[PDB]
Amino acid sequence: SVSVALHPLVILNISDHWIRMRSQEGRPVQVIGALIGKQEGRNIEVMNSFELLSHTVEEKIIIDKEYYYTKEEQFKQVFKELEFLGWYTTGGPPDPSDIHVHKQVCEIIESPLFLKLNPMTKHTDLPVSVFESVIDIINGEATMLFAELTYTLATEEAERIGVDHVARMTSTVAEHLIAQHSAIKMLHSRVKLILEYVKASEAGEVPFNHEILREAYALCHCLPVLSTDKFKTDFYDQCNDVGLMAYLGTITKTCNTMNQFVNKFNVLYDRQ
Amino acid sequence: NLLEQFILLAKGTSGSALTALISQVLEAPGVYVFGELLELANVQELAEGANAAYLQLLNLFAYGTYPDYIANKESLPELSTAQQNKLKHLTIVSLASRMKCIPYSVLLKDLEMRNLRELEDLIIEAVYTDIIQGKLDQRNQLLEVDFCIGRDIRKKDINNIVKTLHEWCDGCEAVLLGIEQQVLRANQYKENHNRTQQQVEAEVTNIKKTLKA
Amino acid sequence: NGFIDQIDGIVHFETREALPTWDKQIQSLCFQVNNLLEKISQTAPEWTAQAMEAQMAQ
Amino acid sequence: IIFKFYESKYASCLKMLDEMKDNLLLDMYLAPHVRTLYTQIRNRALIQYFSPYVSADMHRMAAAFNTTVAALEDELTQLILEGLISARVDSHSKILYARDVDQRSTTFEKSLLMGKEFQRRAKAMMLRAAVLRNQIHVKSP
Amino acid sequence: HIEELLRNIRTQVLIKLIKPYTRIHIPFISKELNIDVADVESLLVQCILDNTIHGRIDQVNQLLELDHQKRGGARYTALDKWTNQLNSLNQAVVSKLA
Amino acid sequence: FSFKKLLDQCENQELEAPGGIATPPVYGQLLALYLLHNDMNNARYLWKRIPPAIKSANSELGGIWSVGQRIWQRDFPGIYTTINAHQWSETVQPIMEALRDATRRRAFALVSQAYTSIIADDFAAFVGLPVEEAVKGILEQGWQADSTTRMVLPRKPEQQLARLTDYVAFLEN
Amino acid sequence: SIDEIYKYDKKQQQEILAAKPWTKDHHYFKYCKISALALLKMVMHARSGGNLEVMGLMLGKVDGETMIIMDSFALPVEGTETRVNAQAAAYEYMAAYIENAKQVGRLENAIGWYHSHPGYGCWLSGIDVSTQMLNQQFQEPFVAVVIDPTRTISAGKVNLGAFRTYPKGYKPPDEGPSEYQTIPLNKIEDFGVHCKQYYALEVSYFKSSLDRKLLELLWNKYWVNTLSSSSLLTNADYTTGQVFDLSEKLEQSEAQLGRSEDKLAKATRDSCKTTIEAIHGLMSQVIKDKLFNQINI
Ligand SMILES: [Zn+2]
Repeated sequence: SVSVALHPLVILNISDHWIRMRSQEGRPVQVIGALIGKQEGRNIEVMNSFELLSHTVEEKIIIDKEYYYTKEEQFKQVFKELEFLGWYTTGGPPDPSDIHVHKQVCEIIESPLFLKLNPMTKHTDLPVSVFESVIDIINGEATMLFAELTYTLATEEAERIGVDHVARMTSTVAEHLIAQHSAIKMLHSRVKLILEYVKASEAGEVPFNHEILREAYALCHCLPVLSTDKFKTDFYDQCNDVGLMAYLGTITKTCNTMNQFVNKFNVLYDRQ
Repeated sequence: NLLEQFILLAKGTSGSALTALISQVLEAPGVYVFGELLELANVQELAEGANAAYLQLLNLFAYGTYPDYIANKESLPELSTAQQNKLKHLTIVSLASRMKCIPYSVLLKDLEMRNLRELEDLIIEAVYTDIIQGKLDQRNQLLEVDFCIGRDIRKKDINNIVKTLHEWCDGCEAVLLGIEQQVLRANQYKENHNRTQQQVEAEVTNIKKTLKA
Repeated sequence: NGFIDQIDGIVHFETREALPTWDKQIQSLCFQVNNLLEKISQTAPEWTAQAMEAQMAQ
Repeated sequence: IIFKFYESKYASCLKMLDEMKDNLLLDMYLAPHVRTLYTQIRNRALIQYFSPYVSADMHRMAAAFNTTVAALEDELTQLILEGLISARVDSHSKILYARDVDQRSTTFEKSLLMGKEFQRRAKAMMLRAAVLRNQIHVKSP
Repeated sequence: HIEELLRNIRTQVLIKLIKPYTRIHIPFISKELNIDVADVESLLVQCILDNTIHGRIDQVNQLLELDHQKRGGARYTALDKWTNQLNSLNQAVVSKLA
Repeated sequence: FSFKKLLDQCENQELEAPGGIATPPVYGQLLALYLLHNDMNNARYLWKRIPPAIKSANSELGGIWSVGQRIWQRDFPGIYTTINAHQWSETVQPIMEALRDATRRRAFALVSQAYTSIIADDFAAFVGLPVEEAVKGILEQGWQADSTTRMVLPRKPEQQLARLTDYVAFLEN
Repeated sequence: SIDEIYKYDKKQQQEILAAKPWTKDHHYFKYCKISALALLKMVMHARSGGNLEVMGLMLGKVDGETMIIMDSFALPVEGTETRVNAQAAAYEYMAAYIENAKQVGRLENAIGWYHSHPGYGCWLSGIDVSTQMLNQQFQEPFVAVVIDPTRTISAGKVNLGAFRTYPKGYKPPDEGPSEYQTIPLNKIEDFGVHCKQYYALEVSYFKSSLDRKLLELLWNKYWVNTLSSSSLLTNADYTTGQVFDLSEKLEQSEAQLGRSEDKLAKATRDSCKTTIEAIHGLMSQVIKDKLFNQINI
């Protein structure tokens, strides 16, 4: 249905919330929050998140509406164009408790997103999962179910630089080239694996899967990337502009060296 | 999911029923790849018999283009309404696989169309099926393709995949080596320049010290 | 968004500048690489583990 | 005269200006400047006439200044030679086209020229330093 | 005051008319406004002079070309200033070795 | 190709080989080979420094400085006429066999952007062919002629990453 | 034991606050530890602020001589860098947000304030210095954080600074290293006058155990955004303001040459940094071209 563009700040917020709640109680607990972002048509972009206060009575947990309204009034002052989108939580697969809480959330917004983060996972992929509520009629009653959505990580130079600096934790051209040496090393180690799988399928080591060998053909056909005639005029425009800027930089540095040498010369060989 | 549904429906059928299922598969919308149907033993068994025409049709729909239904039109069975449109869509995909800026003249020639409006309508309805994604430029008469699906493959094309993936792997490795070399050279340059500066300063200090005589 | 040229007669929509388009296509190609690797890792885990533990520990 | 100059009516503004030319030449404080003002007014009209136009017809341009195309060509050449009108004359269909300077090409050209001059000056200064260090000069003897 | 009145309506109509276009036909404007070609050309000249219409007329083709594209005009100006200042700094540095 | 090596060989045999004056063979060879490379500035001085004894004895050299003036005061029909006037031994025959091709290519390159519409009669004198033979051979290159008026319209026909690192290492010292 | 820092000990904090070591030595606070989430939130807010100056408050505590910062929330105020004690304009918000946070496990008290310096480096101006003096007088302990988002994007490195001022009437001894920073001409005076009244802390960053796991799993789809992003087209307007400022600096340099200490070297240092950033913006594009547009048949 819709397309979701997640932000790493939301994931960091959820992780910090869970760590804080666990460190203050000595036992892991399930946390509840709220997501705010921008939606333009069918493109939902989750930007920020905040915490919510929930009260667990008997065996059902409820979300305090007045607290959420207070938090909405507070955050509308700072971020004006951001709007409520859905809620998040920590756990495994969706649960009846989650589908009960989703009804209370949906009482506020017509189509709220659901985000679930698994803090104790065992796979090699990000444990964030996004769901949307789809209602259905069956057996003579209405049941509301969860449909999974596919998300993509959003792009921003400031956010990317902050995330890289946080992840890493320790010449100016020997420190910029390493940030581009750790991303090519990840693309190469995937293209190599795809090539190995293709060769294994050719010589015969794994069952012949048609879908994978068709997607690999499409991937191969995708190169070169945009070699049109208009591209190799903008690219060269940029190259020549940077070349001229570099030329002027060297002229300025040579003028500085000029001045230094002339000053040092009009001391020794001065006869006036 | 349609192709596997038809394959399950064709687990044991053969003869006329298999040909009817083949025609229904070729007409069914959303099925633009027929490779798992071709791998079936009974489907491939149609060569020995009077039904080799349907096997030829399936091969044409899996690996061929619309102009190929210009020389084998007499031998092949009659093509339906939606089947011709599907073949034209697959021809568009085949053209877009090679080049990413398809001129209007090429599409008009191979797709066997006479009007610009008919061609543009066919391209638009092909885009709506999400087999290709692109934009139409009319001042320059081009179709700019940003994404296209991968059609079917033979057993003799995988060598090409290996060939064009080896080049990418080698290019990535050569870029990495160059990056490491540049880092090394820059560090060496910086170290040499500051060693020279510190040596000049040490010489000047020694001259200053010996000057006190 | 666009503008009308009345001399020959043409309405122009957005033009998709070359360099941002190049960046978008790079993003899409890398997304295809990631999805293909995930598919390979999912449809053959036992071979995928052996393949991963042949260049990381190399 | 003022109100028809303002409204871009130069066919008769100039004619009325010329009708009283031999009546201010008899003025004592204004005669020596009549030549300077009347030339300055006309040059201000020619620039104003070719200002909303990107491709003007020189026949109607010359018919609105009570002159001929042959003399208007000389006037426009003089005006273009200095930085008053950025235009080019097409003396085949007699059309005055408005030109636009390319900022990028001009920047590149002037920057390359500056670099060439700087290198020439640097070499000259190095030679000057050598001759000054060696103390080379011609004695009066 | 009638000519003053029935000239500030045509100005607003013409200003709104040229908003979506980049190249317009003068005879096409002569149809919306119940005026001749010679009147709309003069109105366009008066509007263009008093910084109200950002465009230029094309007499030989009876056109109106509106200004819509804005290339980078701040980077090249900065580069020109930098070049012109280096051209003087270099001379000032060199002249010290007299 | 091979003519540049011959040129530098005659230059060396002019400088260090002789006792001030070289043999008329190499003198005329150098004089004629300067014209092939379009170096009239050097050829004029080569003719000016020739002693007034080889000129009056080996008159054939005076013939060579009869093509040169035609290149000097640019005159293509003069070049073509004067080339086909004199003859010498097997030392300038291949020189004025590549000079012909060079001049005929220079004329073709000259009337390809300087002229946008030229009479066929003038084009024949430029290239150096009869008019009828010139027009028929023109049409292959794509230049559109126009008969009954003779107005041929000529028609126009690896370490960057290291360099950027070198610039950065210089700016930051 | 990485998450041990996340534990909040109310009694220990009360004891440390009651003791007040810092009132006996003006050079007490020397380290500033910042959480990952706090840094991300500050950078995001400063970037979203556009070319204007945005300010906010940040929560944390003190441990020994170290200033620990765990969270930050933006304030709805505008016009900073020109009004002294701007945060008071939203003081009620300070009550409303913090009292909400204490309900959801956020127990740490207010520890400092931060603001952005878009495109003119990280330091404290006169107004900022006065505000920091007021905060240190009435809200001790406290720390001032200055962020530069535009230079963070341009240089590819996080540009952040934590400063604490000296009490009025105190003379600071020596301490004149003065690491160079490019300051625009229109603001070159404010840096000169107020340069000895504050000292910068040593900034370090920390992250929890779950953040490390999520960040190493996140570097599997996030490598796309590295070599699919253009730096030249992003900060194209920054290196025009920089060139204008450099050209104006060369004016004063040449004026002095015709006769505020050796301005030519400083102008050269600025030109070198701008040109180095420009060349860095092109090296990445050359690499992308070598990887993606050279694999044809
Ligand atoms: Zn400030």
